[PDB]
Amino acid sequence: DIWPSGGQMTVKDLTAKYTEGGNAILENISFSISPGQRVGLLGRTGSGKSTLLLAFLRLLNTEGEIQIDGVSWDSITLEQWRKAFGVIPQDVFIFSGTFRKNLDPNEQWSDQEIWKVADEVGLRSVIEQFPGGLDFVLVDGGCVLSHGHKQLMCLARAVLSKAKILLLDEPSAHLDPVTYQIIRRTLKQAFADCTVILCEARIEAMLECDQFLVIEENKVRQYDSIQKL
Ligand SMILES: Nc1ncnc2c1ncn2[C@@H]1O[C@H](COP(=O)(O)OP(=O)(O)OP(=O)(O)O)[C@@H](O)[C@H]1O
Ligand SMILES: [Mg+2]
Repeated sequence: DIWPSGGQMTVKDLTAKYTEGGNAILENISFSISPGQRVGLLGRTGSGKSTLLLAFLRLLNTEGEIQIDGVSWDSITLEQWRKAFGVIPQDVFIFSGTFRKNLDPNEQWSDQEIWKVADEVGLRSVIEQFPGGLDFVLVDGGCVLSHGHKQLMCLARAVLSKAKILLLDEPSAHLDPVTYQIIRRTLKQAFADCTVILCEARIEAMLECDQFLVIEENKVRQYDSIQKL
């Protein structure tokens, strides 16, 4: 009895735009996703791959209904909706606090449960080099941390918040290969039964997906197999 529970996603007549009365990048988009399913979102450049991820996070002017595990996005807080998602890549917002608060903002885990997730995402050697380890306060954003380590923190932060839908926007080209490998390893351990929406521009970068979505013109066509995509 928790939310999000499985990662089932249902989109119905979704229309996204960047300004009030602007051009509809996506119009009347509707599909559905099974819990824990690896979904590949295919689309050429400028087709609207990034726009669909921004529409999921209510970061644009969106009309239509999206629901996760039966819970509509009109039925919870905006902050509680985005917490169900894990977003990579992104401009990582580092809290003005310790490594612990940045990894466990809600203070729901012990330092043993945090260090184990930190070891999986490859942040073990990055935290141990600071005096106090998890108690090292991160100030001025996270300037002491690399850009790739910030995304590992965002990845580890998503695991500790128990997100069920992981959004990946062209990780094969817009992430360091080391970072992509660590995420793919997380998808077989902590994120083993979580929904992953893989957005790429070439089919070769989304072979391991069970289902596929193609952004043809301003529509989204659905395919349940790679055979004749
Ligand atoms: N701030 C923005 N404001 C208005 N329109 C935008 C904005 N960002 C993207 N778009 C428009 O929305 C369309 C698709 O945008 P989007 O960036 O999501 O496609 P994309 O698949 O991510 O392409 P790419 O990643 O190669 O840049 C484009 O026609 C683009 O002009
Ligand atoms: Mg993009």
